[PDB]
Amino acid sequence: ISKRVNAIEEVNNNVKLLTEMVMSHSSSEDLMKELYQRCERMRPTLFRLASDTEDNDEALAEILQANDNLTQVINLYKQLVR
Amino acid sequence: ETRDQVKKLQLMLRQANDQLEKTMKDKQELEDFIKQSSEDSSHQISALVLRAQASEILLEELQQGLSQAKRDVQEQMAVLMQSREQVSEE
Amino acid sequence: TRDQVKKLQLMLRQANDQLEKTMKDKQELEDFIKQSSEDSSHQISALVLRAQASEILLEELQQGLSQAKRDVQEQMAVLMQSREQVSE
Repeated sequence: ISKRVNAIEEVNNNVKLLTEMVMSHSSSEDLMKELYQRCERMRPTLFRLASDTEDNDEALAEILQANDNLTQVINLYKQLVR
Repeated sequence: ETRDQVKKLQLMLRQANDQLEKTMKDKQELEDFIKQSSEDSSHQISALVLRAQASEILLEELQQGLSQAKRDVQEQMAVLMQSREQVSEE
Repeated sequence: TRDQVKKLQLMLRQANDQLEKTMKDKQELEDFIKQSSEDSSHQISALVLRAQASEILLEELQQGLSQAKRDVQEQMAVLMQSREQVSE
């Protein structure tokens, strides 16, 4: 749950930045494709966490919410940055 | 609430499946490109080595040649010298 | 119910263990490709340097051989001359 938190904080902080980065993209493409890549390798981390929430109902929910926000910025990027 | 709990887990499961699939595909491509490129360079090197050896041989034939060339100069000299002493000895 | 959630969690953990192993494996190959690829550069570059110094040596030997051929022609030419002061 100290790592559950770091995972989630990291995710939430970055979805924010990468989401803008994508929009502000219609040079820069360089810093961006890089973040997207890191954010892809965060999923395993979320998967493992989520699989580990022994009935901590609420902690589990925090994980999945983060996976949501993550999925959404990942879907955006694939559609726009193609 | 659980309905959404379950739904989102289900969504993760499909995501893990898709990602495991791409990752396994990628791993294979890498193993393929290693195998290919390994095989190529091996061949390239083999040619290079055959050529390199033809080259050693050629160089050795030139050493024989240059050696005879130095003998040529030495005979010519041995005559010249002999032949000078001998004009003195007349 | 819960089992649903518990049951998916166990499936997800199976998936994740598998994912992770496979990602580690890909990372390893990628590294390999990089190490070996860089080693090749070092190696190529040295071979290329040696080729270039070789070429320069062979040009010099060529110049030397030319000086020697001229030398022989020079020697010949006086020979022929003083084969006239005689066959005079």
